[PDB]
Amino acid sequence: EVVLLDFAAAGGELGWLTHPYGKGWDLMQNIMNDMPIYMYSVCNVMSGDQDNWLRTNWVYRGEAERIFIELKFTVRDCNSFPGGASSCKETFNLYYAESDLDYGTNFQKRLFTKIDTIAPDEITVSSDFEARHVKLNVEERSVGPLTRKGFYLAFQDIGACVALLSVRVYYKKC
Repeated sequence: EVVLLDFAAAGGELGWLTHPYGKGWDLMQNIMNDMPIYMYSVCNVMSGDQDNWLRTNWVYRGEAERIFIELKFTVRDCNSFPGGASSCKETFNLYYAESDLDYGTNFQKRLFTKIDTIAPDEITVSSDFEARHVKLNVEERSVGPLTRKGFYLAFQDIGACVALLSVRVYYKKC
């Protein structure tokens, strides 16, 4: 496996764009046994019309044709927000865009293509938190053939309580 991007590894948390900025997706640091553990997180479950975007850094294609994308994340149960939260979602979306040049900070939703809805096998229920039984999901998708010099991945939150803990992008060589 040839790793193109690895969020959880030692500096993978740098260089990501969030749009809109200030509310949506948020880089947070947990600490476990003195190890910093970073995540992109969002939980705007109480207001509708959520459209929050998280975009990776420019990633070079090299000789990759089909890339594999591994996501690790938790999703908080919508029923754990007392009284209702009717706009709460339990999924998020995976997108990408190819390009021959670096866009810098110029991100546009419309230039991106949807890969798939990403859905947890295991929701984390209310009691799971105190039980220290938080449920980590692993989901893999692939895209291809890629032909451009580079590419971006992006994550649309539509109103779920998601913690994106790991994002690993690789292709198969030999």
